[PDB]
Amino acid sequence: GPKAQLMLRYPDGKREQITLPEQAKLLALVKHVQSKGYPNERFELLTNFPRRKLSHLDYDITMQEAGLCPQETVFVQERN
Repeated sequence: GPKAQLMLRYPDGKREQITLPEQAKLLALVKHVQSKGYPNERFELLTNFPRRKLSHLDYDITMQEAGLCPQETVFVQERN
């Protein structure tokens, strides 16, 4: 069925592609980025287009509830 095909763009220039089911919760993505060395307390996720600050959303909602598109580019940014 429907998926969130994600391009992750880390700020050192590393890139990673993952796919999550549309019913996966945002937390899954947050935790994945955390395991890659980018803890939520210091980093936040921003989608390119549409532009969304995912840290402004509750992590317990699903990709579909968050309104993500079938394909997204997610920038990992240091919080400000």
